Amino acid sequence: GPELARKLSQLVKTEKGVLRAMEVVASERREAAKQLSLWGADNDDDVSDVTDKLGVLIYELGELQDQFIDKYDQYRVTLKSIRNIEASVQPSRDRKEKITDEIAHLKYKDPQSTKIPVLEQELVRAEAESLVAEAQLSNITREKLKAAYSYMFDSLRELSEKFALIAGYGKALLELLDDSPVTPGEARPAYDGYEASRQIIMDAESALESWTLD
Amino acid sequence: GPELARKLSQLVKTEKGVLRAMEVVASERREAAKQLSLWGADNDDDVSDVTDKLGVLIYELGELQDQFIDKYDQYRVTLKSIRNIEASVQPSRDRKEKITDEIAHLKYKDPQSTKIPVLEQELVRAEAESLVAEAQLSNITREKLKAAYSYMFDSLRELSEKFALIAGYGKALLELLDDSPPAYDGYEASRQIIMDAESALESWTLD
Repeated sequence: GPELARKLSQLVKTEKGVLRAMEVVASERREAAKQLSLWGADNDDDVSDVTDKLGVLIYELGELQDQFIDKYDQYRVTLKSIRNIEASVQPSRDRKEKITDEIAHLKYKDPQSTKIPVLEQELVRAEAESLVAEAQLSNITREKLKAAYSYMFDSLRELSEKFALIAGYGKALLELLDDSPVTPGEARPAYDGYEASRQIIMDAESALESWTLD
Repeated sequence: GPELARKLSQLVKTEKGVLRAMEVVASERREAAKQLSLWGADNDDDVSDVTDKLGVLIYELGELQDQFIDKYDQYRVTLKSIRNIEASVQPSRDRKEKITDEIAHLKYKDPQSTKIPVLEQELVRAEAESLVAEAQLSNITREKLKAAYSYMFDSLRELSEKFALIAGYGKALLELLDDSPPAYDGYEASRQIIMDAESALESWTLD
């Protein structure tokens, strides 16, 4: 590929892969949610509840990931767009180099030629074109770069601050589940953590609606 | 394993899938960091500097992830552990089931006198074993389920908050880039950010 493209194309590629992997996580994590809830489904009353809600909360991690994927994509194409521009600039470099090597050939093996003054003149224009070209590239790179990661980090901070919430609430559910041993023979007590458990969802939905950047 | 363990096996299989997906994500993030730093090297000096730092931050995302991935495994094996017990209790149930039917057939059709007392006495032992088995299944399911997810979530809360902070500093770094279509001097500033990050990570605590 063109020279100034390569290193950025390598990164663009690697980042496609990171997306593809995040997709799988989110997908599978949602499958875990269901399988957990369905497993807990046919157990003791308390386990069947805690697990039901744990299935909701873990399902959201799924949805939340995928929302962050959509935005990662936007990050990735923005980079892709920078790479395309680093590609468009190559010609003006090759040209400068060719005109240089043409003079070098002609001055050395034919100094009498009348097309050296003209090529010399062509080279100053070419060099000028190349400077402008590269100045432009820079002002585009800087801007697209800044907008790129700037957007991605805000999205990642969202994802992650919302994960934080669900973890914290997720652990608040596990408080409902009693792990006090049982004597072989006698039964498990009454479980009335339903009002509480439903409350934890409502609290979690409340925290995720109201969350804002800063 | 047998029937009682089926649904939990499915689950265990999926979390191995999730662990493995995560391992890839961390891995690549790390490649992305490097690749971003090395491309930045051929650019204006502000870009070269900021991009090398962004690299350091993003690399750490990847490491935090592997740190969480290790902890995720302990989670998964704690489930596998529950599954095993669900598996070894089945026979105990299947057995008690059998013996009782052996009495159900022996009674009604030739309620004969020689066998019963031997079967009657084998069922008392099976009930005994069933009780102890069910007790252990119940008690272990809850201790380990609670532990498993309790642990997992604290670790996830760790990964996330630490991500969140890194994301913060990532964005700060970008301010050192001049969106003005003058000599770069943000080295002091960018160092301070990384130093800040490392500081804010070292001093993180649950609770």
